Amino acid sequence: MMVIDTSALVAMLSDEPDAERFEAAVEADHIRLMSTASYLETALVIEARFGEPGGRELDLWLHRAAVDLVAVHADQADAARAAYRTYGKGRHRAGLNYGDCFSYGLAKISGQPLLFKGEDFQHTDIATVALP
Amino acid sequence: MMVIDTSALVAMLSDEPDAERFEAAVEADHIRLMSTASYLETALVIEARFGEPGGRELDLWLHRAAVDLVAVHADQADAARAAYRTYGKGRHRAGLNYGDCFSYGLAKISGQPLLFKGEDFQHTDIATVALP
Amino acid sequence: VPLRDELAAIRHRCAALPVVDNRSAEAILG
Amino acid sequence: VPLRDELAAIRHRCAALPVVDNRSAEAILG
Ligand SMILES: [Mg+2]
Ligand SMILES: [Mg+2]
Repeated sequence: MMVIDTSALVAMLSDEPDAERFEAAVEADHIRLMSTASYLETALVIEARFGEPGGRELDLWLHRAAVDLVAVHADQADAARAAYRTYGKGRHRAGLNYGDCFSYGLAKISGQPLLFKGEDFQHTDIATVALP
Repeated sequence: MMVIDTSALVAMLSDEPDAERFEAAVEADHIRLMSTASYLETALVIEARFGEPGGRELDLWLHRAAVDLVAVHADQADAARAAYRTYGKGRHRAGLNYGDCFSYGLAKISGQPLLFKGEDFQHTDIATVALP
Repeated sequence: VPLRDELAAIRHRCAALPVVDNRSAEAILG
Repeated sequence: VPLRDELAAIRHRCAALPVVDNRSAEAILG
């Protein structure tokens, strides 16, 4: 399986530099998880960027990939709560943010690797999905 | 019943001006919900400011108040998403931000009044808790 | 019939919409 | 021994704790 961070799905839908690779990664893995909160964040950013029609693309995307939205349970939040002490952002530490916490949280509990774009998850303890 | 927001609990723990009244409202209704994501945001803010021991006080409060951490389901995220387009904190206007969405969604789906601190949730299609 | 094609159609269609808001974060505030 | 007094108890302790990082711009601008 895999978990999708918003950084990737926003990057894909906005057609950012590495888009097609993320699309291959997605295709390689049959089951694909996304935290209900990561879903939200994504919808917020796109529907601000491209308005509602952008939002309609997200829904098709989600239906096309057959993504499983997972609810944010307490244990996910607990995992994230601890992770932010170690890995969270600060003055010049370039680690996790509040949105990232829910992707981290879901990956840690599920035991599955995460698909993302940027530094935020580079130096963490969860597995990453390797791009082809 | 009530829904508790991050802005309230952080107020009640940092000993902000209104704290005492916020406690009274909590006592006035026995059944209390809080979204797992608002719990996280509270944990992050508290444990940043007062370290891990602040988190221990956060955990005692939740236990003592018998607060039910409700998981964020897709339905809550959908109403949050739509709401934000109307009541979002865009340029120049106060209103909901990413974090607020999680208590709004729980409040909107549960259909229960929300206890909060500040301007974000004021002009909005969900009920506020009356402050004694 | 392949999935990457279906997701690329959505990508291409979505990326070419008019940008009504240009700033990134602070749409996501905190 | 009412619930108001318990929450107050917890409030004063928690607020009396030493500050180790300042006001809320640290979760985390985004
Ligand atoms: Mg994220
Ligand atoms: Mg909030």
